[PDB]
Order: sequence, then C-alpha cells, then structure tokens
Amino acid sequence: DFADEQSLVGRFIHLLRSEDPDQQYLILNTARKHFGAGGNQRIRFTLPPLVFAAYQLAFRYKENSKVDDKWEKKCQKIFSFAHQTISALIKAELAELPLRLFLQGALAAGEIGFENHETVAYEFMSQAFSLYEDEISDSKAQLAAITLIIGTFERMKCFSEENHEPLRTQCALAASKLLKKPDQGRAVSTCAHLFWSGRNTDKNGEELHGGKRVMECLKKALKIANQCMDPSLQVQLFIEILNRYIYFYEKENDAVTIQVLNQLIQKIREDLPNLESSEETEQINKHFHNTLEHLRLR
Amino acid sequence: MMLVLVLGDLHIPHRCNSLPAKFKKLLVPGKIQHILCTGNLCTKESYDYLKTLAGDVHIVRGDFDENLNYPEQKVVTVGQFKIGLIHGHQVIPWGDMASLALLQRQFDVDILISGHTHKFEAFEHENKFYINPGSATGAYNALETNIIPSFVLMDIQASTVVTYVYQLIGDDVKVERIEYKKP
Repeated sequence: DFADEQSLVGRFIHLLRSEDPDQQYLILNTARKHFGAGGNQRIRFTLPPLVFAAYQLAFRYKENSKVDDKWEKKCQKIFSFAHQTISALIKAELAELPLRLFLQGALAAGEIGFENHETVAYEFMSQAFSLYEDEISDSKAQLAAITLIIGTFERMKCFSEENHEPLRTQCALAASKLLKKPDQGRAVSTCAHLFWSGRNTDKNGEELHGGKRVMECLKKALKIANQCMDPSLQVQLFIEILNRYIYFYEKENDAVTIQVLNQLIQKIREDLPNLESSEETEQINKHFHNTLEHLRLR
Repeated sequence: MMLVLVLGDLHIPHRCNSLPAKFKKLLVPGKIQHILCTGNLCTKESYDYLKTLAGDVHIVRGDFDENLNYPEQKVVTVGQFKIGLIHGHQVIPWGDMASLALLQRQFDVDILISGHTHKFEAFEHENKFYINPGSATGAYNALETNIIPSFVLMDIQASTVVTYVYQLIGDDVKVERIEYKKP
C-alpha cells in the first residue's frame, strides 16, 4: 500500500543511471516533485532511493571530469537537492532514516572533493547530529545512531582540524551522555578510534595518532565501568575495554603500556569468578580466555 | 555434508532493483540448505526471494534495513562449524581486520561473516576464518567507486570448508576457490 511504489522506484532509479548526466538532474527533480505530492506516509519509501540517486549522480559528474568545466557546480546543486529531499522526510516526522541518509551524504561529499565539498560535508554531518539530539530518545536507538556517526566520521578525511576537532569532541560528549552506563562505556571507548585513525587535512593525509587522547578516552571508559553496579555486566564491560586497549597496543601506540593491560587483566581475574553458572557467565570466561590466549598468556 | 549461501548488501530498492541477471540464473532452489545474510537487503520483498532458495534463512540487521526485528548479530552452528554473523557497520574502523578479530574472540566462532564494505574478502587469521560476501547487487558505496557484484556459497563436509566466491567481472562470472579447515 503506502509502500507499493517501491518496486516502481527501483526501475526508475535503475534506468535513470543510463540517461546522460545533465539529463538526470532534471528527471530526478521531476521524480521528486511527482513523489513529493505523494503524501507523507509514502515519501518514506519513495524519496530515499532518489537520495542515493543524487549521490551516485554526484560521482558521475566527476567521472566526466575533464569534459565539463562546471561539473563542480553541478555537484553542489545535486547535494543541495539531496539536502532538500532529506529535509522533506524530517518534516514527515522521520528521524532514524534521515540521520543515516545525511551520513551517507557526508561520506559522499568527502570522497568527491568538488569545490566547497568540505563545507557541504560539514553541513551534512551536523545535520545528522541535530537529528540525533532532538529526535532520537530511545536508549537502544542512541547507541546505534551514535555508533553509526562515529563509524562514518572515522572514515572521513576531508575535514580541516578546525572542523574535525568540533565533531571529534561532539562525539565524545554524545557518547558519555548515553542513557545507560553500559552503552555509555562502549561508546566512549569506541570514540578512542576517532583520536587514533581519524584523519584531518593538516597532517597532510596522515592519521593524528593521538595515543594520549586515546588513553584518556579508554580511561573515562574505565571509570564508567566501575559504576555499572552489576557483577555480570561490570566485568563484561571490563573485558571489552581490555580488548580495546589491546587494539591500540598492537598498533604500537606507545601510551598503552603492558602494565596497564596487566592491571586490567588482573582486576578481571579477581571478579570473573563470582558469577552464577550461566549460558552467559560461561561465555564471559571464554571471551576473557580468548583474550588471554590472544596475548599468549594462555 | 551441507553447503550454505552467504550474501548481503543488496540495497534494494535504495540503490539497486535486483540481483544481476546471470546471478539469478545460478541461485535456484533445491541446492541450498542454508542461507546466512549479512547485509541490508532492505525490503521484505528481498527476504521472500531469499526464502525461496532455501527454508532456513538467517539474517542480521543492516544499517539500512526497514524491519528493526532482525538481530544486531547472531551465532549459527553449521555442523562442526560455529559461525558468527553481523552486518559490519558496528565494527570500527569499518573493515579493519584487527577490529573484526577482536569481535571474533567475544563471539567465540570459528568463522565470522560480515559485510558493509561491499568488497569480497576471504582470509584466515590466527586459526580463524573471515568471510565478506560483498554486495550481491554491486550496490553503490561512497568509499569505493568500483564495486563488483558477488555472493559466496561455502560447502562444509566436516571440519573443513570450501568457500566459492562468485564475482561478476565483465559479462562472464569468474569464480575462485578457497579452503579452510578447523585448526
């Protein structure tokens, strides 16, 4: 019913990619206007494909990158189109979907590099962040949404430190502020990666490798662990933060000393034992053992 | 001795309308006894088609699937093999081997299937096996401008697996064999 035009859009989107580039933007815009008058319960299935259309067409404009001189201008217009199409879905009281579509747009603009692409990419990111704050309240949806924002930001290399530092800090706060202590801890440690593998345009393509900041991130993560107040999850959060330390240790992050790994493995030894035989309690041992077997200490 | 089908990231109808013409001709009922789907096929329409090729289908929730009722990750046992399933977007950095490995420990699986990158990968690491079918529809992906359609069906006799990677290069469908056996 409200989704009976999907198969329909599939063909459309498919065949659209065969028509020539300058032709597509026009056809894509009328397809929008057409589905735009569709309703609000319909644009949910109908407009997204058009959004990916825009993205793919943005790359097509570049792959035609010496035969046209205004290709960079076309890209700016098509990204303005995507921004628009997505805002339509928000008006139709949607959040999850639009947040992910903005992310995709951010990634796209990053990769294409047309002119003003960074400004566009930054707009698409904060727009995604806006949806996260304002429209996403459920705890579960949060961990998933912020984890998606961090994973996306981590792949991007187009931002200048002036832009990278804000998003970078903004993710850390969002993470430390999640509803539950468990999710809070996992997320904050995931942010570690933003300070290690993240790439700004200042180190001329190189990763920041902020061992120092990576440590503080996992540090705050640990603090969150000590409060979880639950035998089973408390430990389980410890084993995870331990593997995470290992992730950076083995990447030769000088800050991650072997002493730190020892202190954490030890605490985990003094706690893993006090658990009721469970389908889970057993897996947390296997997990810890897998981790120790990996370090060769078992 | 059972064979399983592994595919995902079809992205229908978000970026593709269906699986490549030739691939459809290779996936027919009767042959497959198992199906592990990583990706976001997105539409329930694609779940039904899957339900065709076989009856025991396993799917994990991808970052764009409509139905929120799918598992973030799932562990399914196939004979002597314990196999994990997850889409991949939860693994940061996205296609990082070290991060996948870290995940393998926690799951405690012999083989780990994931997608999200849309790049086929079949390799061994510290006595464990890692498989990424890729995108059965060569679905678009901002990080890689040149995606190659593909799926992968593995054949398990017993504590020995042979994974067949199906790529769609040019017109013809090239293939590649890779074997793995429990440590």
